Amino acid sequence: ESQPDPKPDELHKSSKFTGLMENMKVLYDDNHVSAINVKSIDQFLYFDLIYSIKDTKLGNYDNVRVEFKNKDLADKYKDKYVDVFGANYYYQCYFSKDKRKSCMYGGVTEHNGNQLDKYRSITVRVFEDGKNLLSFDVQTNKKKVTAQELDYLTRHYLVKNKKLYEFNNSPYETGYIKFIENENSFWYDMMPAPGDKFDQSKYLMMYNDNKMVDSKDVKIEVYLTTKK
Repeated sequence: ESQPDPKPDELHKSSKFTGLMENMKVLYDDNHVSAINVKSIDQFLYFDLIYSIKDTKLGNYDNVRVEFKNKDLADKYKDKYVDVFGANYYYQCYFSKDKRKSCMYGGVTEHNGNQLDKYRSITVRVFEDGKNLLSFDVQTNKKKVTAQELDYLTRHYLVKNKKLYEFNNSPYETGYIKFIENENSFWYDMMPAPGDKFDQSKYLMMYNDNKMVDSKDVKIEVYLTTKK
């Protein structure tokens, strides 16, 4: 079966969030993690893997701590060359117990055996108040891609083109992204929980299942509702 669509009042209302939408915007803006063919260099917790990635900024490397929902996932990818992609956070990010040290969840896929000679296009149908007035595609060269990478790619587009997230707030009241693949479907709430503060780590933690979808069979739909 599939996951049931958002019940009424289930989705977070951006107007119920009184902090700065900026703290959410920063999760889907230009900044994020994208590393190709890297292998964990260290580990803090049993369920995380630490990587050293080349920084496009300047001749230098960054540190990214990747946390999974369990140790088995970490054990599976340690010692493996993987591609890492995801929304990272710095604020409460620790590597033991800095613009170059960040933390994230999941976003890991084995490199060898998962590459595609060419790029695949995944369509995104955006519904604003129930009407599909905008449709764009995202591309990937990974046979198995994490929902997180596709989620980021989609939201990043909506941020740069539809102002999904703005410094102060959002032009949309609620919003969720739904991934459809064969007999399964699931969605994430795109808006921050109610309150005056937004916990980026807690929010991004939803990606720690390292959930993946087949790039050739996945379909994406984003449902946004504007503010009256």
